[PDB]
Amino acid sequence: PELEEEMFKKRNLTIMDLHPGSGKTRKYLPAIVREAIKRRLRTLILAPTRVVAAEMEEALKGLPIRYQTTATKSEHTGKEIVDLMCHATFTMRLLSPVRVPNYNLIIMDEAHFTDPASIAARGYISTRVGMGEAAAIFMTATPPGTADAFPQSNAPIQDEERDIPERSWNSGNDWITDFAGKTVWFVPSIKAGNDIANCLRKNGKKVIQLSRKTFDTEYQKTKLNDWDFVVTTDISEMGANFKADRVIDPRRCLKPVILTDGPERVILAGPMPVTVASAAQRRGRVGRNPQKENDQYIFTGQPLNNDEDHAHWTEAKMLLDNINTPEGIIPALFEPEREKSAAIDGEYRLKGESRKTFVELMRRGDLPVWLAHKVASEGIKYTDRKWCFDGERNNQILEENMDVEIWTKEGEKKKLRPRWLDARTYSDPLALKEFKDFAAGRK
Amino acid sequence: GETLGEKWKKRLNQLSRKEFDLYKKSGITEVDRTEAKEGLKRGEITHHAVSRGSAKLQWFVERNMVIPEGRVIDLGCGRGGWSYYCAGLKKVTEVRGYTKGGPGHEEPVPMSTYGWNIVKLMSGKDVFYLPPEKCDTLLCDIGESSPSPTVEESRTIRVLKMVEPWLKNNQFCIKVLNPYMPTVIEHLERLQRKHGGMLVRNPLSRNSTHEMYWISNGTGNIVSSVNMVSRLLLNRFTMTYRRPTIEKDVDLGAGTRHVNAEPETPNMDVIGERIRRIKEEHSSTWHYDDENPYKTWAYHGSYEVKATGSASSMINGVVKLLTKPWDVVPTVTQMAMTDTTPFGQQRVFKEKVDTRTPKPMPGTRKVMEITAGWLWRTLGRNKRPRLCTREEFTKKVRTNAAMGAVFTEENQWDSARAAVEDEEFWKLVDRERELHKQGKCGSCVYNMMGKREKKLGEFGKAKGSRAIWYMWLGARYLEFEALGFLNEDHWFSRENSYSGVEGEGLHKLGYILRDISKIPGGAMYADDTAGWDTRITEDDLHNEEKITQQMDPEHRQLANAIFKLTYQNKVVKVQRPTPKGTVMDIISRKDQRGSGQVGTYGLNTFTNMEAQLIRQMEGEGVLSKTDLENPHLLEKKITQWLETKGVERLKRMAISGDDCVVKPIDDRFANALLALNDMGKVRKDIPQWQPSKGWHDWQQVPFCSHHFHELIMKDGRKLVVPCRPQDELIGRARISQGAGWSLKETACLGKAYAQMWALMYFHRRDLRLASNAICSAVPVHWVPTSRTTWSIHAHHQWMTTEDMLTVWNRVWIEDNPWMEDKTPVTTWEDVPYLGKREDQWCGSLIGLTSRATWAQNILTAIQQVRSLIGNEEFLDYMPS
RNA sequence: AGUAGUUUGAACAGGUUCUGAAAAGAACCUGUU
Ligand SMILES: Nc1ncnc2c1ncn2[C@@H]1O[C@H](CSCC[C@H](N)C(=O)O)[C@@H](O)[C@H]1O
Ligand SMILES: Nc1ccn([C@@H]2O[C@H](COP(=O)(O)OP(=O)(O)O)[C@@H](O)[C@H]2O)c(=O)n1
Ligand SMILES: Nc1ccn([C@@H]2O[C@H](COP(=O)(O)OP(=O)(O)O)[C@@H](O)[C@H]2O)c(=O)n1
Ligand SMILES: [Mn+2]
Ligand SMILES: [Mn+2]
Ligand SMILES: [Mn+2]
Ligand SMILES: [Zn+2]
Ligand SMILES: [Zn+2]
Repeated sequence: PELEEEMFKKRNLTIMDLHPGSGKTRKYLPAIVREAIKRRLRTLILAPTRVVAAEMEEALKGLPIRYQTTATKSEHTGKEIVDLMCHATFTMRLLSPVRVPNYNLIIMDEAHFTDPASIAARGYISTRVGMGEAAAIFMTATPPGTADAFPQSNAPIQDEERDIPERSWNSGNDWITDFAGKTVWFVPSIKAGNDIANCLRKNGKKVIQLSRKTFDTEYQKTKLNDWDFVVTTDISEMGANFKADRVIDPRRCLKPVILTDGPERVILAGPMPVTVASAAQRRGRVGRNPQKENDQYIFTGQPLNNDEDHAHWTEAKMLLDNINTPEGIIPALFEPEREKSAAIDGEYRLKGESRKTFVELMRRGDLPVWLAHKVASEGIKYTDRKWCFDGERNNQILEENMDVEIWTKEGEKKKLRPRWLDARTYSDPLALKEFKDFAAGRK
Repeated sequence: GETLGEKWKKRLNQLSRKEFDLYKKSGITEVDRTEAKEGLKRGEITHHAVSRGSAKLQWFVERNMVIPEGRVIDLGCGRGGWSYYCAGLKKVTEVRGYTKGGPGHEEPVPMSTYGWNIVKLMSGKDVFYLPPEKCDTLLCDIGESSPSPTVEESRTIRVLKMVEPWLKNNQFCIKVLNPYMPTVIEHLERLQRKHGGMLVRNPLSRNSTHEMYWISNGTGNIVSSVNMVSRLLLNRFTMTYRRPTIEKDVDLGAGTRHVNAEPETPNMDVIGERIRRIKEEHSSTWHYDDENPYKTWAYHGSYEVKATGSASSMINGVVKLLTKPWDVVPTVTQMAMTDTTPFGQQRVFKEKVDTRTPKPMPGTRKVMEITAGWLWRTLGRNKRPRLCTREEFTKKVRTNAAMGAVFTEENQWDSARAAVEDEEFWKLVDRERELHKQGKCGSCVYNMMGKREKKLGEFGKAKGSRAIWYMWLGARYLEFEALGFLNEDHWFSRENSYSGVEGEGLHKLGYILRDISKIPGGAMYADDTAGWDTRITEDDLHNEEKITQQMDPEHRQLANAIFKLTYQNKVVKVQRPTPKGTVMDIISRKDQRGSGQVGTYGLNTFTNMEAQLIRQMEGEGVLSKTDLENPHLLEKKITQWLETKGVERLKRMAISGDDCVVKPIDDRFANALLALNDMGKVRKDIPQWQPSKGWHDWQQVPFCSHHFHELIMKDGRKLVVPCRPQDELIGRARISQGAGWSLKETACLGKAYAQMWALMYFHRRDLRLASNAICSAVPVHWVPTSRTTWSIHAHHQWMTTEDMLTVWNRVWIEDNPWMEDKTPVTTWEDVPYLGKREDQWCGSLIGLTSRATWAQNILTAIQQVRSLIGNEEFLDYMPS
């Protein structure tokens, strides 16, 4: 694992485009961190999700790293120059009024990740690199512009387009249970995963469920060898070392989409094919052992690279245009991300008080970026909740085919009718409960 | 290579008129100008912007990208939108615009918008030959588009070479007409490397231009921003047409502004000796600095010193671990200590102290003279001025009071106690007093520091709030001897002054307000002057001096010496950061209040009493606009009004420094701003000519940072209690002087905050719960000896709930004159609460899910803090 | 649907501790102008 010196000097941004299983997380990252410790560089490491952070912590044994992620433990002393956190944590700290260190070196794993905060962080990092104040390494196997859904692997992979079931199945589907090895099944939601894993445990196969709600207990259990199925959401589609044998990827998901169509709103557009990068990353979780040649990938459709109307480009621009630092940096998008029409076209910078309300709405109210920006750009204060009831009669929230009606904190009974509609505020029952709490003044 | 901007220009040059007219406004932001244009046609000269440039400049100003301040130079001012917008900003004291005019170019248009009196637009000037001047803000909006990119490049380079000499460590906003040509980019990168700033695209600009703006308050990569703008403009060609985002136009107000920047003229027959002594002291490093920033002060020299002050805060661990729901409240977590380093002191000086206020008109001066004479005669009806002695000063001075030594012969005492005990100190005092008796001063110099307090800020720092001035301990004794009778005889107490509240106490102020609410009249007004001590003219300094007419000849000599040599001729030492280090500047000023003098509170109260009396005069029709402009105004009418009803008008007011509560006989007082603004007492947080807001409930009137609620107890007794937003209290309790985190060595400070909450803010549910939790999480045998140290009294529990209840009964029942009944309260359950709606309105988090979780599981947090401290003796304060 | 987390002025008021037989003195803390 030889490292070019040029990646440690300022104004240099290094893209590392190795195929999955090449060793970016376990070979190159420890060497880069060791060389950065030797040269005394303030270093930041950015993991997309918590499973990637766990893999980093496993692969960084014996180095002084000040972990700032909930997934990992904490025994930092005070002499660490290396921090580890997530993309969203870094971006929300950049939007916050607390100063962040001037890192001399930034390593970002899975720099293709399309969370709005990840794109905003990429823009900020590339802007800092362009000013000659830092150097960056972006580690990703499926970079922007990827059309290969079947990248190179350590071992050959058998790709078969069967018909993966969505819910539990009374009978049939013998190909599923007849398998002898370990299988990683990707599901689009925790509820579908619950149903599938119940059906799988009904057949005498013990199953581990991975989600953001069950990660803390279940990931370490997955790090054993007992299990036979891992039913998981896309929290583990990047950087997860499962030592599995088969991957089952229906290649379907829900995406937030902004519709102008008169009054602008956000909808969770129905089950669509995942992008090529997501499919390639999901396939890359298997075939990582050069000693096992029988690894299988079972999919149920073709991916789409049509990633243009999705809300995360607009939300990334909204987050990037409101980054607040002592030096007053105005950042720009990462260059391969400037070819997106919705990202490049946004002028979303807010005036000071509106920016503070925007950050408060995202962090305290747990509103989506689009809705928080829409509310803040009207000059509405955080504690003012009248906009949740001032909407047109078409923006009525229904539950059980009945109007959602709430008791405000000032002792009034009102119909939930927000001025701006975000489908992520009333999609799941938990999201609806949280939004009802917010609209009632309890949040 | 062909840049993206050149491709965009080629594409733009080949649009038909229809598609060009659709493209130029596709998706841009745009202000509505129809009403403003109709008004401007009809000759209306108020509230209207003269062009679209006011909104464009406002976009940068509200994003803090440019902060106009001081003197503003507007090159290519055109009609004057930028200059007229900058006139209304509070930090701007003078606007000068230069436009070429003539045929084919816009000429300046006269307007009477807010601050118009400080605007001078000169036509017929070609800025390419105008010599550079010193300015605090420079706004350049020069450049005209041509279809040829090379012509635009040449014009842009010419503008960039013209504006460069004008820039020296100041604010700027400069239009770069054509920023995509490579030579313009290299020039801009060199200019940014030298001066700073950043290129920013304004969303109000049309799509038919590639113009960007070089701003001072920003950083970033110029090439990337230019590329982003080029891609934006190219993408705008093909996407579907969008109606531009209409936003409402800027309202520019109306009325003049009471600002002035005339330089200071030193006396040098009063202050020459002090400056000569100072120069002789630090002769080794004495120099004269031409980069000094002082505009309205006289500058005499500088010498190198080692910087003092700090800008750091320490986190209080016990309070922070027990107030978790407030970790997400910005008003709580953004509290910090004010910046008192030379940088922060210099910023405070530049904003507040380094300003000037215009002279009042002759009628205003005459009214002030009459009112001050009558008020001084009223205040001394039963009291005579008297000399204070060295015995009282020795009895009163704090042991750790700052010596404030300026000259070497004064720097041989470590504490004030040692100095007042010594016999050489009083010999220094005697020689300076002998100089004073001859009308000369030789050693009365003001040290200047910053106030170190808790304030809302960001990035761990808060803006400096004020400047504190103080002389050497001997000079402080001399001014105590001359003028200390005002404080020691209680001249501004409620009994003697009818409107002062000196010696009252915060918790007892609400009763006073309630007593004011029973006087018939209009609403209740409470206005604060913006930077009160910097608005003190020489006129009201003389009016304060007028007290010397009630003294005996020797006391009069001493008081005249203090008033004329030290209060009206002030020599100050102030720190300044320079690239070579830190220097101390010797500056001079004649008119202001030196907050830190012995007569600060009393003379502030006196001047505010007379200002509010004059405002009541104006509100009652005794003073009109013509009376205030009259060099020969009649004294009989003012004297008649005073002798007839001045005491009754004084009884309608509660005065503490510049805080005032006034309940006039009607509401014309709300609009009586002529005399008030002419005396220089410009109100804060409000346009200079907007009528003031009056409260009809005395329980909402803010006074001394608080308002007051009337609680009713179970036994039917009433109780007026102080209250403020809860975030302020919680945030102030969570930080302290120092740096870093602190848990064990600030637990007793947290307990003291809990005791203060239990005593003054017992009516707030969150505050009582948090105080009980903090007390339960602090070892019961520790007693503080400083802010960080403690002693262990193993035989005694410091303050139990019973001790706190006893203190509460003493303060609110036994020692309360306003409660006729005196039955003590036996349990904390009889101590009342605010109503739940009142509690919620004043910032409580009751009714929130995080607050409910915190209250339910509070014992877990108390035990966590207990284990963090260690194995100590703990007592439970939480009610059963 | 999914994912990530808050990182040494002047005037005054009140309280506390120690000394004192009480007065009174000594020290500290918080707050207001
Ligand atoms: N060489 C030059 N010297 C001085 N003024 C010039 C100039 N070249 C152009 N100008 C003036 O600069 C102006 C540019 S437009 C200024 C708009 C202004 N901000 C507002 O809000 O009204 C034009 O009116 C033109 O008259
Ligand atoms: N405990 C582990 C974890 C991973 N590995 C293997 O090490 C290879 C590279 O691991 P990696 O996490 O760095 O993969 P990439 O991040 O480069 O995609 C993979 O083939 C893993 O299967 C292992 O041998 N033992
Ligand atoms: N800590 C303080 C606060 C106020 N003051 C005096 O009280 C005046 C007004 O007080 P303030 O709190 O309203 O502040 P400003 O109005 O001056 O900005 C000040 O100008 C000072 O003269 C003081 O001497 N020490
Ligand atoms: Mn990896
Ligand atoms: Mn004030
Ligand atoms: Mn005030
Ligand atoms: Zn003197
Ligand atoms: Zn209140």
